[PDB]
Amino acid sequence: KVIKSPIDLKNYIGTLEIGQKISLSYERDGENKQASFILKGEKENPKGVQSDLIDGLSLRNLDPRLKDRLQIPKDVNGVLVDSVKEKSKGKNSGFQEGDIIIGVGQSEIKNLKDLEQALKQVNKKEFTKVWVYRNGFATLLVLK
Amino acid sequence: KVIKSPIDLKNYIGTLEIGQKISLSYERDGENKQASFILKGEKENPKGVQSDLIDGLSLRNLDPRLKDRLQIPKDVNGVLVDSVKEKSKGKNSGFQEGDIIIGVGQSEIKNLKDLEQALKQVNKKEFTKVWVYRNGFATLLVLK
Repeated sequence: KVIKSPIDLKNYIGTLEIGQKISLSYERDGENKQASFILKGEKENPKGVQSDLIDGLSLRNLDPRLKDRLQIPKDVNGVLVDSVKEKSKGKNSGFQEGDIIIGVGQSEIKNLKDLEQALKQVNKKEFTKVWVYRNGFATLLVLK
Repeated sequence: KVIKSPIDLKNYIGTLEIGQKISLSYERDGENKQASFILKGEKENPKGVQSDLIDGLSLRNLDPRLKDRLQIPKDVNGVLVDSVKEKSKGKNSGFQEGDIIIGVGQSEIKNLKDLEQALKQVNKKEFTKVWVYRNGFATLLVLK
C-alpha cells in the first residue's frame, strides 16, 4: 500500500492485524531506506527520539548578565543560543550564534520547557515565525 | 487491667500516669509475648513498622506491556503483582502472581501510594473486597 497522506496510512492500518512485521519504506532529507516495523497500536509503544529545528542547537535558560533594554522579565525570559549547526533550518534562514529566542511562531517562551514544546511542533509547520533577541533588538525570521 | 476492646486501653490510659514502664502482654497469630512499654502520649511518638496484607509482597506501578482491553487509563492505572506469599491473606483467598490490583475495599488505586494507603486500612476490615485484573479479566476477592 502506497502513502502520500495521513489518511492513507491511517486506513491502511484499519486494514492490517497486529504483530506481523511490515518491511515498509521511508525517506529522510533526500534518501529512502527500507526497514522492518511490527504492527504496534497506541497501547503498544516504549519511547524514542526526535529533533528538526533543534538539530545541533546548544541552548539554555537565562536572565542575561548584559544591558540594557527594559525592567520586565516578560521581554527577556526565554532561551540563549550558544551554537547553531549550519544545516539546521535556522542557518538556512539567518539564525545565528549569540541570539536569544523569546518566541517561536508568534508565541512566547520562558525556557527550554516552552522552547521544546514549540520545537516539538515545528515538523508540523512548513516554516516558523521565530523572534530572536540579538545584541540589541529582536528580529523576526522565517525558518525553512 | 484486662483488655478486650479499645475503650479498655483508651480508658485505662485515662487511669495511668506519665513516664512509667508497663510490662504488657500482647499476641500475634498464635503466640503471646510480654515486653515493656513507656507511657507515651499522642504528643510523644518516635516511629515504626506496619505490615499485614502487604507483608513482603513485591508490587510495582504500571501501564503494562500487553493487550488489549480498552482505550482509557481508568481501568489500568493500578499496581502489578510479581509475587504473593503463601503465609498471607491473599492466598487463603484466591489471589495470585500475575495479578494487577486496580482497587481495594471497593475503591480504586492508581499506584503504590493508593495501594499502601488502603493496605494501611486492611487491619480495620474483617475481610477485603479487592479487585484483581489478571491476564485477561478482573475478579472480586474475599481476603480473609
